[PDB]
Amino acid sequence: SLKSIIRQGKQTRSDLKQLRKSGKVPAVVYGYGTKNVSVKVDEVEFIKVIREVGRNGVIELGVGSKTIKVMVADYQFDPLKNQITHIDFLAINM
Amino acid sequence: MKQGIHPEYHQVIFLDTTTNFKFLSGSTKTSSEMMEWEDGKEYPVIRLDISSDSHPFYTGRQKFAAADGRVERFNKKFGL
Amino acid sequence: NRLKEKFNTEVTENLMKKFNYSSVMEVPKIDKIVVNMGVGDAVQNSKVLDNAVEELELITGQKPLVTKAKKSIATFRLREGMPIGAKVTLRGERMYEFLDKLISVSLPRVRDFQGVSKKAFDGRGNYTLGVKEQLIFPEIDYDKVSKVRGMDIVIVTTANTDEEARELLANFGMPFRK
Amino acid sequence: MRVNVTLACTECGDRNYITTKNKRNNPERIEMKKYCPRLNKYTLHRET
Amino acid sequence: MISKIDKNKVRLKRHARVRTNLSGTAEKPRLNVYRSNKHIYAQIIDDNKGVTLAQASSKDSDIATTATKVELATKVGEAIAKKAADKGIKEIVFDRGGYLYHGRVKALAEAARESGLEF
Amino acid sequence: MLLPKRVKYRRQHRPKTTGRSKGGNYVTFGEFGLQATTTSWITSRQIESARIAMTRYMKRGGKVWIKIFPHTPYTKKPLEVRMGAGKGAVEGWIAVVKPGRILFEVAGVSEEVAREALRLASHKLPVKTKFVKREE
RNA sequence: UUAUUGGAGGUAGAGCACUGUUUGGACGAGGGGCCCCGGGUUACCGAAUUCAGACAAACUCCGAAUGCCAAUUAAUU
RNA sequence: CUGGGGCGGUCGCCUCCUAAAAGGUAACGGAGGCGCUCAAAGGUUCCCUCAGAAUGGUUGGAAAUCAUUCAUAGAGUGUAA
RNA sequence: CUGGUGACUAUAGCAAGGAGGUCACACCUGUUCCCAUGCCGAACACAGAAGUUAAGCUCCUUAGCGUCGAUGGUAGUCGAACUUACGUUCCGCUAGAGUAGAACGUUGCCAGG
Ligand SMILES: [Mg+2]
Ligand SMILES: [Mg+2]
Ligand SMILES: [Mg+2]
Repeated sequence: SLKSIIRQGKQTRSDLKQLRKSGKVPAVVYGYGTKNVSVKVDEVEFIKVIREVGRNGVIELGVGSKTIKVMVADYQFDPLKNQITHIDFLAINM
Repeated sequence: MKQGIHPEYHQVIFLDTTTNFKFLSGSTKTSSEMMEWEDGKEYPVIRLDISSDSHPFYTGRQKFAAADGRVERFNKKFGL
Repeated sequence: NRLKEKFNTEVTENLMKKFNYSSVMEVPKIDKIVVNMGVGDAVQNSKVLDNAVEELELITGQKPLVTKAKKSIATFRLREGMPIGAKVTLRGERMYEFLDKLISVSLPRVRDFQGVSKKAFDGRGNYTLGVKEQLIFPEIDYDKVSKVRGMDIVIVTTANTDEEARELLANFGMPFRK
Repeated sequence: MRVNVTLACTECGDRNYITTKNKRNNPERIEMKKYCPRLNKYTLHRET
Repeated sequence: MISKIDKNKVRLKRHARVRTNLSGTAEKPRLNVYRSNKHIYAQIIDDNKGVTLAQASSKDSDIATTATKVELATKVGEAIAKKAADKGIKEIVFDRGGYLYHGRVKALAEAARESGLEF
Repeated sequence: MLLPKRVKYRRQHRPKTTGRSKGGNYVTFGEFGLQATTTSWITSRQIESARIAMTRYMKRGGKVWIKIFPHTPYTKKPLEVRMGAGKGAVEGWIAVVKPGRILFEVAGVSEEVAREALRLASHKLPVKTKFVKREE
């Protein structure tokens, strides 16, 4: 239930396009106990984890040094490309 | 109430002749006959054939007995 | 104020005991009585409405307010603003006097009277009574009346529910069909 | 309104105003109080 | 079940419509009248600054006495006018408060006119 | 033949065809569906032909949902006329389809049956298509 | 001309809150084929309602980019 | 005037869409109105709030007039938008 | 704290539950008078105070609805390069919807407590 992520800076349209081509997925982390953080996660790894935990399963996100348990609040998908364009992670109060 | 637009309305005694029930209520009816009241005044009297006191439904009195059943009438008629 | 006296003393006591009202103000009361006569025949003949107005004036002891059509309907041959009815609103002493007479005299005079319907409540503690003829009312004379006509009597009560309204009318001595 | 009307001051006869009226609705010559410049006062003005 | 209307809410709607064309400047402050079942209240108001220059009421001890509500209203109108005179207010626009200009409301207005406030 | 019962305007501007599908890009009523990968007008006739083909193969055991409806009327001038003198009479009714739009949805059959049924439908339609399933 | 600031306006996109268009679900106000003033139940359920999904030059709960109008406004021309 | 001319249609004015979020903008482009009306249907002062639906009620019917409740405008605004 | 009267885009509303009454505000009591009903003292007006917190009203709780609402991403788009592709690429701008969240108001003046 753990997948590593990398933080992101301000991005141009080209950068995000390169990220998705690389196979990484742009994402944001929000919720209780966390400020909004923009993160990138590998698509394949995310898909494996979500299968293990399910759609609403709690996930351990390696947000920089800290690790935050998160849920997939929402995701954006491209039907033609069969690719997840964006993922929203909601922090869960424990 | 506007003046001159309404019909003349006066307290009148409504009397049930059958049961001799007297009550005072307002009406526009004028009666030549006038009757005294408990209060020291005389009012025109309206005579009623029937009233709440006299009417059978109100009283619950059964003027006529219920119709006999077909079995009952047969036995009674022929004495069997 | 015989009907009012009963309400003030006997009826109030019965209702407050029955429904466990915290305050006297809670106890239900009859706000108004409105008598409505619909006269579509007036469209055909103006006189028919005039005769009705006189009858209602005699019955209630106050001049009726002529009611004019809200809209035009071809089937009824109705044009908007045409006088097709009369209404009277009875309040205060006039209301109690009329109501006591209705239960005491007019309702008894009703032909083949089997009591008033118990189901004639709007669901908001308001009761409407329909009279088949105005001959039932004592003031009206059979010779004077050219055409027998019915009337709608609406009794508006402060009571929230029909059951509370039914109790108020029963306490007044209104006959019910049961 | 179907007709043009000229209103003349009753006192001086001056055709101070022009107006319109429906002849069927208002068959009689229409009259109304209008300011008269010559008189410098409001006066009855009647349709000619 | 028949609903009973709140009289104050109804008059307040009527007041708002009156208020569209009526406002109190420092030069010509608004005289607002509020009328209850038992009391009548008057305030001189400058709407631009949103400040009340003067006040007089039947509930006030000096004005309070045993009198008919119209009689009291006259006293309130005389009182407010004298106070306005102290503040140098001679020209005012009367705000009826949405109440009809008759009886108590009129008596207060007339009293202020007699005292010297110009309507 | 699917068509609107009435329209406020019978003669309308022809729809914009450039861009990607606004909505109906996901299978929502069925297990499987047909996704458009190209843009084209879809006529009422084309819908019916595709529908009849897919139902026949399915044998009516499965349920068919037609996602696209031909709302827009289109006009055609009478034959052998010169330009001008007003727009022509209504000739047909069409649905604008852009890449991503799910044309039809199928349920109550095995995937293999659905894939063949949608294939048979695809050959009746102007656009290129891809077989698609509900995604979770 | 650009920068900065303020404003008017309803397009692209989007959306379905309105006016129309429309797909699949349920579901019924009220009686008919149906079983009693003495009840029921295998159409219509047309009213309506509800959930999900779509459509619009003359639909809009929304709403850009630009362009436009200005500013005791600065830089350059 | 005219996607040659004739024939057909049209000619002024008003409203909308085309019109590309200021304004303006064409085609024999898509839609409709006008050549009035009102003596109040004008002015002012004061007062007032709809359509529709549900339920109860006689003549009375889906629908007349009456009553209560809900109803934010789906009403009305002389006459197109 | 309460009331009168103002400001503000409902974060301010609606709904539901609860609480409150020397004063105040109502309900309320009458219609003699001012005044009133296209009928009605219902309302309006006026004269009052027997009764009552029942309701309105005021206060408290709430997030069901309405309202507000990011960040991130997306659509669209100015400009540019490339192309003729129901286009592509880069840059700036950047929605709508949705999501986290906000929110059961915040305040000016005057008179009382
Ligand atoms: Mg569009
Ligand atoms: Mg423009
Ligand atoms: Mg433009």
